[PDB]
Amino acid sequence: FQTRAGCLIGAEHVNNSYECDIPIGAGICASYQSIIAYTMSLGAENSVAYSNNSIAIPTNFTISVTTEILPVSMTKTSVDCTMY
Amino acid sequence: SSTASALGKLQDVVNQNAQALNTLVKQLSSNFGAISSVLNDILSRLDPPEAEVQIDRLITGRLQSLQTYVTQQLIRAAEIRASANLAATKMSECVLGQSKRVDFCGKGYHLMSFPQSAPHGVVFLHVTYVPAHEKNFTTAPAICHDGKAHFPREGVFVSNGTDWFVTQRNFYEPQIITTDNTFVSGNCDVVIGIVNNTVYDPLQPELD
Amino acid sequence: ICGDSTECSNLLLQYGSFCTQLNRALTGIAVEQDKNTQEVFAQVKQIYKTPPIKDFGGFNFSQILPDPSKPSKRSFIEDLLFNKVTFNGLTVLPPLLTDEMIAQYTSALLAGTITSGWTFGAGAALQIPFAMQMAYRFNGIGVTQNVLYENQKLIANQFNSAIGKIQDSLSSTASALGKLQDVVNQNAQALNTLVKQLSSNFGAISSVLNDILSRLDPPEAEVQIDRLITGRLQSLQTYVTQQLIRAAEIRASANLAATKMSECVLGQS
Ligand SMILES: *[C@@H]1O[C@H](CO)[C@@H](O[C@@H]2O[C@H](CO)[C@@H](O)[C@H](O)[C@H]2NC(C)=O)[C@H](O)[C@H]1NC(C)=O
Ligand SMILES: *[C@@H]1O[C@H](CO)[C@@H](O[C@@H]2O[C@H](CO)[C@@H](O)[C@H](O)[C@H]2NC(C)=O)[C@H](O)[C@H]1NC(C)=O
Ligand SMILES: *[C@@H]1O[C@H](CO)[C@@H](O[C@@H]2O[C@H](CO)[C@@H](O)[C@H](O)[C@H]2NC(C)=O)[C@H](O)[C@H]1NC(C)=O
Ligand SMILES: *[C@@H]1O[C@H](CO)[C@@H](O[C@@H]2O[C@H](CO)[C@@H](O)[C@H](O)[C@H]2NC(C)=O)[C@H](O)[C@H]1NC(C)=O
Ligand SMILES: *[C@@H]1O[C@H](CO)[C@@H](O[C@@H]2O[C@H](CO)[C@@H](O)[C@H](O)[C@H]2NC(C)=O)[C@H](O)[C@H]1NC(C)=O
Ligand SMILES: *[C@@H]1O[C@H](CO)[C@@H](O[C@@H]2O[C@H](CO)[C@@H](O)[C@H](O)[C@H]2NC(C)=O)[C@H](O)[C@H]1NC(C)=O
Ligand SMILES: *[C@@H]1O[C@H](CO)[C@@H](O)[C@H](O)[C@H]1NC(C)=O
Repeated sequence: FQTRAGCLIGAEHVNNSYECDIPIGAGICASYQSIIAYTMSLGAENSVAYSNNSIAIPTNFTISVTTEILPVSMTKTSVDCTMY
Repeated sequence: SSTASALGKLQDVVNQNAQALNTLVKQLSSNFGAISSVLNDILSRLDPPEAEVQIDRLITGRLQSLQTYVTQQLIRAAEIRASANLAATKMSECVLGQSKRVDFCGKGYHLMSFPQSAPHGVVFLHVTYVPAHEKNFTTAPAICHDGKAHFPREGVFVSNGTDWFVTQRNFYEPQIITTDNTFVSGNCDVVIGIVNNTVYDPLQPELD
Repeated sequence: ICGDSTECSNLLLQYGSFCTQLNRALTGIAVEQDKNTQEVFAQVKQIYKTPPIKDFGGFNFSQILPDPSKPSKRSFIEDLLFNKVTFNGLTVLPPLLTDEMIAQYTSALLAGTITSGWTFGAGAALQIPFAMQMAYRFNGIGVTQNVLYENQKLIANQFNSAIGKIQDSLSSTASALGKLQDVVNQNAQALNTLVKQLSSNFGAISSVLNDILSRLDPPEAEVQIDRLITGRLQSLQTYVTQQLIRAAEIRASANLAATKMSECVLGQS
């Protein structure tokens, strides 16, 4: 297969489109089924029902708990010249 | 408990530091163009007036490697300091108070957060509110009554086909329209979208 | 450094691993660039679309929405912006996201914020007439919604005039995009000086390896080879360090842009 990133051997080009897991480049990437290369999809598409006299209001709710992890420090090291 | 690789960032930091140390210590086994890699051999094979050149080559090579290592350490330390400042701001704003800036801590409307200690970092648990189960309704921006225009004090006008209640903007809770949750401004001739209806008041029924 | 010379390769082989060390930095730079773009633009999950009929209370967004007639699917202002701006062992890799995908992300964000207000940034998009969203924002800045409804046409006209004026100013006056041009010029100049450094004696008798090999005996030519090797390696190291500094500053700017997109677009700040 020939693409803007280069030439790819060992994969089959398809006409579908799914999420991207192994990014190849130029907007294409590959996944395992065999191995298939395809054009990545940016997500599901919906058309919100706009009108000039209509709204939507929620009736229920949920409570969610999420995580985020941050590094704050690294190991303290020292080096002596003459020994090194 | 089960899923692994959930702490990729800390592992990446540790791996970077360990690999930098490993390559630094492995660089001690390079000739750098000299006749050997150990000082004792060149000392015990050649007379010093000619071995000093090889010693100089080893010295300059090792010094250059040390310089590169120190520069890389400085870069990484600067980045880590940036991350630590971000973490301090998050811990001050999302743990000691309820934050209003959208998406700063949590994907939704922020409620609270809890910290947990990690080997070289911190973990925040964010509690957020998410609406669900929405419904369609018809809407009007004002109500014309007795020639005047009424706007909601806080909420929005809706109707389930008829009856035109007022609600709050984030949770369906219809209520009858009274002169207590609305205010008047001008006549109903300039606004684009007003609808005819009635606005009840309690003083008249209380009168009799 | 060597340029297809076995003698140079053998001589360089006895410096240990400086080259895996160098490539491990450029790879990180490239991955960071891709992550920057992804975290700035991929703020949504679904691709929203504007309705075929466009009656936003008199506001006129036609200059900003995509034009299907144009093959690029970009908008007027995007086209103005794109037109306004301007092999020796070196490779340039394409970005993961092509320009059409970035345009699609921007279009999705913009249609979502036009139709659903700020609700689409928390949960699922909920529709709302545009004038009501304006009334909500006026209430947000401490002005009663009375004022908007009583002055809708004037506000719409002022907005349209402002957008026309900004389009005209961007179209006519140049030098308004100095920052991106500066970034491009800095990168190009760095590559240019790196490739020009290839023609320096560095204390040797010549700047080309073939003449060194084809004019002397290897036991004495290896000295000149060594001088050239160390000089070129020094230049490469300096280039890599400069690249690292520039990448750090670009990452800082990208983080600021991501926060601005999250706060001032998905909500009212
Ligand atoms: C709200 O009203 C709309 C208008 O009828 C309902 O129908 C959807 O309209 C949009 C826009 O035309 C379409 O994309 C959807 O496919 C329609 N729904 C269906 C089931 O066909 C809509 O279902 C109503 N409810 C909500 C939550 O939007
Ligand atoms: C709001 O959502 C919650 C959770 O989805 C609903 O609670 C569920 O109600 C069903 C039917 O009564 C039960 O079978 C589930 O066990 C309940 N779940 C929980 C966690 O208690 C609740 O009924 C919903 N309320 C409204 C008004 O829609
Ligand atoms: C809209 O909601 C209102 C408030 O619940 C409804 O008014 C009452 O609805 C109940 C349920 O059928 C009736 O038994 C009452 O007689 C209604 N009260 C009045 C004063 O009419 C109303 O029926 C709802 N309308 C629609 C179309 O759903
Ligand atoms: C909201 O949208 C409706 C479209 O349903 C508009 O109603 C149209 O108004 C024009 C001019 O008055 C008429 O020529 C059309 O026949 C109407 N459409 C229908 C289906 O009747 C309405 O004007 C818009 N604005 C408001 C404030 O309601
Ligand atoms: C709300 O009620 C008023 C009067 O109760 C309506 O105003 C009338 O409108 C018709 C049609 O435009 C005119 O022929 C009458 O002369 C008007 N009367 C008055 C006293 O103004 C008004 O049209 C109603 N609102 C709607 C949307 O129909
Ligand atoms: C929104 O503004 C655009 C201009 O930016 C309007 O399009 C122009 O309309 C006039 C009137 O016919 C034409 O002479 C121009 O050639 C149009 N410009 C372009 C680029 O097509 C557009 O009509 C406005 N929207 C509405 C609903 O009126
Ligand atoms: C499907 O893809 C193949 C190559 O992968 C191509 O030859 C063919 O035309 C495509 N068909 C459709 C309907 O897209």
